[PDB]
Amino acid sequence: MKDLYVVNCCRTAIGSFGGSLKNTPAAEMGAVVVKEALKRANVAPENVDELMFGCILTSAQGQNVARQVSIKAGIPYSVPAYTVGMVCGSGMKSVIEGARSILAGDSDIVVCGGTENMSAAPFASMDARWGARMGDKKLVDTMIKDGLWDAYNNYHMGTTAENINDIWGITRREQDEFAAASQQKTEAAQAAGRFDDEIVPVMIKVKKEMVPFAKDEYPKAGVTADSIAKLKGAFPVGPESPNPVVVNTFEPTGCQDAPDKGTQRVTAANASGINDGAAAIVLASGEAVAKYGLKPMAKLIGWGQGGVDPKIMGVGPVVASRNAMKKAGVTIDDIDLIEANEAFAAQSIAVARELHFDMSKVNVNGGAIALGHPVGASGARIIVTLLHEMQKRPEAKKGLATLCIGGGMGTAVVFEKCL
Repeated sequence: MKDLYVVNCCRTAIGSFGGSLKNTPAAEMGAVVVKEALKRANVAPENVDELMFGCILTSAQGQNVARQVSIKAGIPYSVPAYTVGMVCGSGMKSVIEGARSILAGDSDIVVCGGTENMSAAPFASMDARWGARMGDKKLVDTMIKDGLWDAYNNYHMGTTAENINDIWGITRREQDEFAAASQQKTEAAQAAGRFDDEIVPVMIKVKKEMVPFAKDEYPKAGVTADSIAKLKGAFPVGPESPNPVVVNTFEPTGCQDAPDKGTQRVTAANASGINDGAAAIVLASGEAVAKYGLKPMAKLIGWGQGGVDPKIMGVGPVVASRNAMKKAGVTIDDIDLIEANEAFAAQSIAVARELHFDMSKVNVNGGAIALGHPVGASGARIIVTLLHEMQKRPEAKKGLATLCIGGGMGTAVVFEKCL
């Protein structure tokens, strides 16, 4: 009963940038998944003690998106809520914060998760308030600025991915095979309806009729490594060119030499996308599961965080997964299924070499290169996808979910399936 359980969880289908969910605000996407997750979990909204929700592109969305999600989902005014800002890890950080609240004795049921409408993030003028005076100024893209730009080195997350390519020695062909496998796996998962259970529909406007949006929009069919071998690079390499200078918070073991070192290898095809979507997780103590007769999907048996140099933020999961697995008392050989978010094939390859992933166990339904990456939500999204596939596989008894975080961190969670 001192244990922690995910009772149920679900996710929207993920929209393309400018696509089907562009007109569905983050708070509304969040409310859909929270109401549905409570429903499937058979938990009354008024028995929720707190809602914690990740969302980072909060510009002009009003006071406290998490509270907006909570109230719009039907949770009473008496239930507090707050917004979790940990860049791409926000949706998973909410789970860690919910778990801590329960273990501290402050709550027994916490709604966890995240939401992000990247399409809807606005442009900002820093000069308009007190005056431009004279001379052209900038309209800042808050999506790039707050979501995809490193605050300490003044370049894009894609340039940190090129840093990882140089330090770890990752060829362009390896990244393209990684991205091609991801699309191929998602195409197979979509043709099998593997996401049907975990997806909740969102009603969107198409002309004058409300229509359900319930299938992931971003995947591309017929993707091979060769077909994407001819794209140009999307990001500049780091100013430190083939030998970035970083401070290591762990000692890498999977570093090799590659012939394309110091050239553009990250492309639109081998990186994740910019996307819209949401995901919700109902977290409960054993006391709550027993008092309300709940039927949880899985026991949360460990969680972890990590910090790394911002220049190479994409290996955050290495520390975070190590901390979580040790709190769970397990090794990578005890893990049956893995969801390691595909921020970039560059960092995903590096993390897998460091953690000695068995690729046959990783992202078995494809990852964010195919499915998309709504930054504030994906940390919860990959948990949703992990737990549903474990539910499908009799033998998949322990799962790991982890993802990298802009600014140089990672989060990770380890689960044991319930039966």
